[PDB]
Amino acid sequence: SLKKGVFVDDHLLEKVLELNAKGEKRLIKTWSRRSTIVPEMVGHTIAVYNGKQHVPVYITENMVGHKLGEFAPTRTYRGHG
Amino acid sequence: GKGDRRTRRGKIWRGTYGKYRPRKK
Amino acid sequence: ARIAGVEIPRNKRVDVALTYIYGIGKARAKEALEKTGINPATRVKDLTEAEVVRLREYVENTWKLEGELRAEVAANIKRLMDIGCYRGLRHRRGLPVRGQRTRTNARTRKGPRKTVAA
Amino acid sequence: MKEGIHPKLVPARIICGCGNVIETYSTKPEIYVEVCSKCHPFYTGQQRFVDTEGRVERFQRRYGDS
Amino acid sequence: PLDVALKRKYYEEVRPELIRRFGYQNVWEVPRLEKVVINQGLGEAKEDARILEKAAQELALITGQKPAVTRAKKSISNFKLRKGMPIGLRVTLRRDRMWIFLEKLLNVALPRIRDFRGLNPNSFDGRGNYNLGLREQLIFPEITYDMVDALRGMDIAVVTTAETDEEARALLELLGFPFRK
RNA sequence: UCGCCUCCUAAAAGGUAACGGAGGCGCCCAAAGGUCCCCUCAGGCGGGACGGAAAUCCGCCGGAGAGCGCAAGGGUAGAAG
RNA sequence: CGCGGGGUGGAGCAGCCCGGUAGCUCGUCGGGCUCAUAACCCGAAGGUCGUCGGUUCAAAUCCGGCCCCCGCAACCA
RNA sequence: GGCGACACACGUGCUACAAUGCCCACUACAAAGCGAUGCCACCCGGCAACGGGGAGCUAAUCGCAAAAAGGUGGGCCCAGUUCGGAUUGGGGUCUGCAACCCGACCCCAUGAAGCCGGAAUCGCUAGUAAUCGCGGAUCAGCCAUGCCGCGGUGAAUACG
Ligand SMILES: [Mg+2]
Ligand SMILES: [Mg+2]
Ligand SMILES: [Mg+2]
Ligand SMILES: [Mg+2]
Ligand SMILES: [Mg+2]
Ligand SMILES: [Mg+2]
Ligand SMILES: [Mg+2]
Ligand SMILES: [Mg+2]
Ligand SMILES: [Mg+2]
Ligand SMILES: [Mg+2]
Ligand SMILES: [Mg+2]
Ligand SMILES: [Mg+2]
Ligand SMILES: [Mg+2]
Ligand SMILES: [Mg+2]
Ligand SMILES: [Mg+2]
Ligand SMILES: [Mg+2]
Ligand SMILES: [Mg+2]
Ligand SMILES: [Mg+2]
Ligand SMILES: [Mg+2]
Ligand SMILES: [Mg+2]
Ligand SMILES: [Mg+2]
Ligand SMILES: [Mg+2]
Ligand SMILES: [Mg+2]
Ligand SMILES: [Mg+2]
Ligand SMILES: [Mg+2]
Ligand SMILES: [Mg+2]
Ligand SMILES: [Mg+2]
Ligand SMILES: [Mg+2]
Ligand SMILES: [Mg+2]
Ligand SMILES: [Mg+2]
Repeated sequence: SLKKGVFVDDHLLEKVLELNAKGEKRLIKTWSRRSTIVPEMVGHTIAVYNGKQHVPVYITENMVGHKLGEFAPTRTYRGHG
Repeated sequence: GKGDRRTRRGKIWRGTYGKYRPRKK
Repeated sequence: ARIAGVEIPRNKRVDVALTYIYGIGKARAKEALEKTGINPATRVKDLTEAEVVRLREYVENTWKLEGELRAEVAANIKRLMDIGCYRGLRHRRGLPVRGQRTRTNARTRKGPRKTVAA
Repeated sequence: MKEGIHPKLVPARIICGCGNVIETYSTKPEIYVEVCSKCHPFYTGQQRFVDTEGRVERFQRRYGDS
Repeated sequence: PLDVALKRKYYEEVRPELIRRFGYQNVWEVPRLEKVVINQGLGEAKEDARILEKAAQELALITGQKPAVTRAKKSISNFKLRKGMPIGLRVTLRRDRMWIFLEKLLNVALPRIRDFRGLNPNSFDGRGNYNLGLREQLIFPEITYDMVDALRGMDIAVVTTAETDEEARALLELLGFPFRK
């Protein structure tokens, strides 16, 4: 919660804002899980890092206010014995 | 009680202020 | 009498018996009490159907209650799930969804204990 | 209809959220109805008051201006 | 009383909209609405046949008819049920009395249902009659809510001389039945 | 194993044997009896709150596969149900 | 082959007779007391009743086949 | 990224299960500490957190500050409740490069377990035990119910 804010990292922000106005779209690996997502992100395929590797996450219109690490979970589970 | 943040008694305990403990003297 | 679907409050006191409705209590009550110019201190047992229908009309129109309210919080969470979202997963597995160490008691959210061997 | 052991069913008067029904014709004449979902409130003569679908709708508005 | 608003409303603007719409040559072929059967499967009261006379009293109140008491057909163990015992009340209305109830139902009961985004559109039985289940009985006007000890619903069967659902839906829409489309 | 009942063996009347093949009886019903009146199943698909393979309800199709206190056989809704 | 008995939580017994509800001791699991283990105390989990088929509304329970188990008998030759 | 995992098990705690009690309004009485890279009166906007402005103080000299219980007055009428506030939904404030994982706080909705706890087990001999608030260290902020301290009201009971 920020408001005068909406923090996104400038590093991918570049490569995304490009893939509108370049005209072309493809797979982009970023470490920034602190950033928020959209509008010009939607439909882009972004690889987010969980600490281990880069997870493909497809993007849509109800992912909007959600930070990029929501969709890249950090812990491996599958329950118990 | 001291854990109702929506009460006077609660607020005092958590140490905070608000609509249920507005700051005036 | 009856408001917001059925939900009949009775006797007691009118600002209190207003809490017994889904979506309402404390604030949202003592507000619509003067907004309809009704004495809160009175008892829902007796009052003019006048102050009764003014009272249902406000409430049932103002905000969403009961069915549609629960239907909204439903689909809100359905939205968090199936979007693959983190919080969604914590709903999917019925585990605590904000902060909250789960090594020890989550119990309210986790269910009662299911013990196993050492 | 066998005489005896039967509700009376006499012409009545009935009211509601808006108007009456002169129709009535029921046992226990003069009854008080909560709301007819058709006074055309509540989904009929569709009011659609306090509408839904704001949650995908809002996160896009306060979002990229700030 | 042979007047009954909705009855009138059927001849005096439902029938014509129907002939106009399906193009009926014969006066009879245009669908007539016969026999709505209200039935409480009440097997709730099974050992207590005392509970039942309260429930039958309540059906009468909202119908104008005391219901027949159904009885068990075959004995079946999985839930109790001796071969003889009463399952529930079942009452047939027609002819005026069905209309005077069907009116009250349309303008009062179904409105008083919590939520209610409308009657199910698929419940037509394919030879074109319509059934619909209800849960609580205090959504009727004739019920005082302090006379309910417990909550027993009912299945409602509406039979029509329509040969198909397409025609049966039309008759029922035009009568004012709030379908969920 | 020993008397009684049903089916087969039994060779299309009856009868017909074996330590031949298979099952039942030693009761029950004051309604499960007499009569007059009425009613018609099982099952299948569709529809219906709690109702689930199945409680009850509504539609259509269903010549008997149901029922007839208990074993089998014959019989039987134009009733014996 | 013959006649009798049995087969049920991990172990050992009950329940079957008289249809509708599975019980008892040990063991196992969680806690307690002890420096600690045992003893001891407070809690719990655990069986589809050998198997297939049949009767009834309903089968651990009544019936029939088979698969094991123990006992008995197998004489005059 | 993890140390924050969660089928579970134990230790120390906090908030309770209410009427010697809960809520609201008014009315009082402390000590010890901290702060001009800070403590911020007072005024305005805001339901509020907070944000604008902005005076004093190197501080027995200004600020944190309201102490709380108590007191008075009215409300609740034994009810899983005006008890209890865990959980979750939505809306926001702030620190910080940054609050998905992991922050604290405010409002709106949600209101769970719980009706004094099996076997067992702890502390305390007086201004103590109970109970009520307050300050500091660490520190951007904070998961502090912790720790170290300060005063308020204030029992019972020791045959042996
Ligand atoms: Mg409270
Ligand atoms: Mg937390
Ligand atoms: Mg955690
Ligand atoms: Mg259909
Ligand atoms: Mg038809
Ligand atoms: Mg012959
Ligand atoms: Mg011959
Ligand atoms: Mg014999
Ligand atoms: Mg007779
Ligand atoms: Mg049938
Ligand atoms: Mg069916
Ligand atoms: Mg036959
Ligand atoms: Mg026979
Ligand atoms: Mg025959
Ligand atoms: Mg034995
Ligand atoms: Mg042990
Ligand atoms: Mg030991
Ligand atoms: Mg056997
Ligand atoms: Mg069986
Ligand atoms: Mg049994
Ligand atoms: Mg000899
Ligand atoms: Mg740690
Ligand atoms: Mg330990
Ligand atoms: Mg603690
Ligand atoms: Mg409880
Ligand atoms: Mg986090
Ligand atoms: Mg109590
Ligand atoms: Mg305790
Ligand atoms: Mg001492
Ligand atoms: Mg403190």
